[PDB]
Amino acid sequence: HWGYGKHNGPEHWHKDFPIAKGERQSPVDIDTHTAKYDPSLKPLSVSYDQATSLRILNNGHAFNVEFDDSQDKAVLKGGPLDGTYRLIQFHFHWGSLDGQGSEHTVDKKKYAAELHLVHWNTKYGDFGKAVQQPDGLAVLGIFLKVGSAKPGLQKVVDVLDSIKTKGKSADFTNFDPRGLLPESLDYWTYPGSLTTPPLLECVTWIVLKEPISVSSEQVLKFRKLNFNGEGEPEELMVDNWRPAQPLKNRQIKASFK
Ligand SMILES: O=C(O)Cc1cccc([N+](=O)[O-])c1
Ligand SMILES: [Zn+2]
Repeated sequence: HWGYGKHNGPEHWHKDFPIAKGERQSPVDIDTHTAKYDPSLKPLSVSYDQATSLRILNNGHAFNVEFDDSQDKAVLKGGPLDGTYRLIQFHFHWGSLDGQGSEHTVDKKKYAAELHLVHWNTKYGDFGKAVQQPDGLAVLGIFLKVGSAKPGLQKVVDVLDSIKTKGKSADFTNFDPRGLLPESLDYWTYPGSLTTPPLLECVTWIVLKEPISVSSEQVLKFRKLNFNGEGEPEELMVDNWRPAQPLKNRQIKASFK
């Protein structure tokens, strides 16, 4: 099955998932000089005051912080979006070293990591139906750089020891994702895809310009996770990022001057 190795990594995904070579794949390089300011874009509305996290999961590809999405509790609206999108999970992508890890790039710059907050359009009723629609998901992407620690991340880092290997989960209630957001909500937006199989072309991407800072210690704890299951040969969970894909016939729009 798919993964991030030599034999099963991004460059192989197209054989099981031919949409890998589609017209609206993610991530992409954001060329800041060609992304045009669009005065018609709105401020993003991120309303996470009632978010109810429940659990953290090592799925063998990353870890997922999961939310109760059975009511309108943590929603993304505005920005480029029409309608209301409910938070279902967040996860990250990161590198073996601080010089790579992000999926999106900015003028070819790779960040140490990238956070993805995944939301589904309530007009489709559930996540599985939403992913079948071109406007089914909105993913908020946030870059991570290594410097100062992010106090709001530390709760996540400290639970990772309990989900070292694939298929482990742990109760993870009361975690507030507002602690992961940067000061500015300036963003770039474009139409794209999931970045893991099945690579469905169902996402409005909203990538924040301002990175968050995390400490080397924090990211080092991400790199102690394992792709393998309990008691199998250890292969560290690192470099779980898809590289930039062809932009094709897309425009990247900026919310800011
Ligand atoms: O389980 C999976 O890898 C598919 C999946 C599910 C939810 C979000 C995703 N994304 O690319 O942001 C991908
Ligand atoms: Zn992701």
